[PDB]
Amino acid sequence: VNSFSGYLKLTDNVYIKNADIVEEAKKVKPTVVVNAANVYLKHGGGVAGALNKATNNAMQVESDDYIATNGPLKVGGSCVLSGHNLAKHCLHVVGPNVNKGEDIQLLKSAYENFNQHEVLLAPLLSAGIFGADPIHSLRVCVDTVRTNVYLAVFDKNLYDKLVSSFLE
Ligand SMILES: CCNC(=O)Nc1cccc2c1[nH]c1ncnc(NN3C(=O)CCC3(C)C)c12
Repeated sequence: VNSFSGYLKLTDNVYIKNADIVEEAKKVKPTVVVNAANVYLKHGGGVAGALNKATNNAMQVESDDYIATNGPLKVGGSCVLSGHNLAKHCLHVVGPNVNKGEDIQLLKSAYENFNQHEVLLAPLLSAGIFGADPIHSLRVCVDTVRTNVYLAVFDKNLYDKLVSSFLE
């Protein structure tokens, strides 16, 4: 029921909290939780592994059936699947993996998917093993997303770096 609490407002429509997205989803009951997916929807580590584990692997089973129909997602693309016990829906979004030579401009396309949903609980995209600059990723989010986004950033050092970038 979108019961967000304890977020710091960064812009008109972007909020941030130093929190685990899994625990946030369980307490907030969001309409949409965003997954930092790969193109095969193989949820083996990071946010993706944690979300899948919290669904007792139901997310992975569903993801495999979607991929059977779709083939791989495109970088910058997404799909809407069930949110299982975490949310009404999970929006699986593929940001570019710059560590693997993919183009950082597809981070714009990745965040543009958020505009198809009124309110989202989301992680930072193209971070972790994807290797993009995290301050840049937050800037792309702020400049691209116009619906309401609640960013959960679990790593304290990264959270602090991000919030510093909005200091007046
Ligand atoms: C109940 C058990 N919960 C868990 O294992 N959760 C869990 C595991 C691993 C990773 C995350 C996580 N939860 C998160 N929430 C938000 N961002 C996350 N990852 N990131 C950061 O922290 C900075 C940027 C990015 C790399 C995306 C994670």
